[PDB]
Order: sequence, then C-alpha cells, then structure tokens
Amino acid sequence: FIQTDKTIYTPGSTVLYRIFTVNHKLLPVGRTVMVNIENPEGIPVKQDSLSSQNQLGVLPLSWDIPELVNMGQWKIRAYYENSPQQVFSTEFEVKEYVLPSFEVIVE
Amino acid sequence: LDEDIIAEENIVSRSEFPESWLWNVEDLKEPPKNGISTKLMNIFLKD
Amino acid sequence: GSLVVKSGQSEDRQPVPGQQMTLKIEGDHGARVVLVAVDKGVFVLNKKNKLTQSKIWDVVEKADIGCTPGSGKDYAGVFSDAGLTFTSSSGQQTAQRAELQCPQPAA
Repeated sequence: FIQTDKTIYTPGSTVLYRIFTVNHKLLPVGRTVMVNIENPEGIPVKQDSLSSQNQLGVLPLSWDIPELVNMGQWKIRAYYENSPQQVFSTEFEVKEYVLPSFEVIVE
Repeated sequence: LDEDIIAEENIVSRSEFPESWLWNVEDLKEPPKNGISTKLMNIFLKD
Repeated sequence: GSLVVKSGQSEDRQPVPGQQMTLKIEGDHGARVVLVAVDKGVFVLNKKNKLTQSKIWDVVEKADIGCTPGSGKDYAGVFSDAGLTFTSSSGQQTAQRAELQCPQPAA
C-alpha cells in the first residue's frame, strides 16, 4: 500500500510517500521492496531498493520533483523482489496550481 | 503611534503556509487500558 | 483493531494560527502510527487515489480464492467453489484446478 501526503504536486516541491509491507494476513513483514517512479509517458526516472527489515512494515521515502518536467498523471510502482509480476501502483498528479479558498459541491 | 490602532512594526505577518505537514511517526507504548493505548500529542498549528 | 484520532482539548472552540493543541490518539498497544496533515483545499483539485480502509478490504476480497457464494454441483464442486481441495484414500477427490484467477465472469 502506497501513501502520498498530497494528491497533487507542483514542479519544484517534494513528494513524501510511504510503502506499507504486509502479508496475506495483513500483518507486517520484513521483505525487499523495489520502488520505481514513472512519468505521464510511462518512463521510470527513479528506482530504489530498500528493505522493511526491522522497520515494522513501513518504508518512509521522498523524491524531489525538478522544475523542468512534464505535467500530468504520475505513477509510483512498487513490488516485492520475490514477485516482479505482482506490481502495486498509486498515482499523483503534477500541475502548476494554487490552493483556492472555497470548495464547490454538486449534488 | 498614539492612534487607537496597531503600528506596522507591531504586526507579525503569517508566513508558514504549508500544504502538507505533521509528517511524523509515533508509537503507542503507553500503559494500555482495555487494549486501547492513548498518546497525547502537542502539535503546532500552522499559519 | 481500532484507531481513533480526536481533539485533546475536551472543551473550547476553534484554535488560532500558531496556537498549540493536544491531539489524542486511541490505538492498539505496541502499534506504530504514522501521521500526516493536509489542507482540505488540496482535495478540491484532486480527491482521487487516496488511501482508505475500505479500499484495502476491497483488494483483499478480490484476491480471494473462492469463486462461489456457496454450494456446488457435487461434493467435489462444493470444496472447489469454496477454495479447497479434497483427496481421500478411497478415491473421492475434487476437480483439478490449474487456473490462478476465478472463472471469467461469463455473465
């Protein structure tokens, strides 16, 4: 399970994401995880290889988004080293935005 | 200064405007009661 | 288990920028809790791809080996349609399963 602090990011900021490692019983486990980050056009730019060993099934990570980069839908793909075929992914949008001051609901 | 107002030198502007904070990690090792621990955190709200 | 996050102040109203506030956390003993605070204004631009406990169970259920609400055509079908395999010294065994995914939902 991948968790990102925000849902959308601006070019230049930092993305804080944690990877939760558990078994079929949802209980934490220490394994080797391969984490990649692809751009809108499906092109990996950063790849890590950390282990949740003695980390209580929580892998804190972070990556800085360069100013010069394509906007759109980004994806973070992670998978256990013992099963490359099974991949988990979570998307985060990159766009030049500015936080509004009010929300709008359409019901 | 004597006016019924606050001078410019006395107005501390708000600058801390984060979009996401409190990226912390806390463990619940406190004395359990009914299988439910309780940690009291003292956070510092932003501007 | 259970994880609840409420206001430490069992009284008063809304705080003021820069002011401190107690944050009560009621969780299971020995459990580690990771926190994160985000301005609601962000979700106005994007509320998708978040992390919810409901989304977790939705994944677990999809990875179920059972492909039938119950019962079966025969005794060898009841077990197989429930995610099990029966084999005896008398000869009575279940239907050979050699496919990962459940039956292709044939409407």
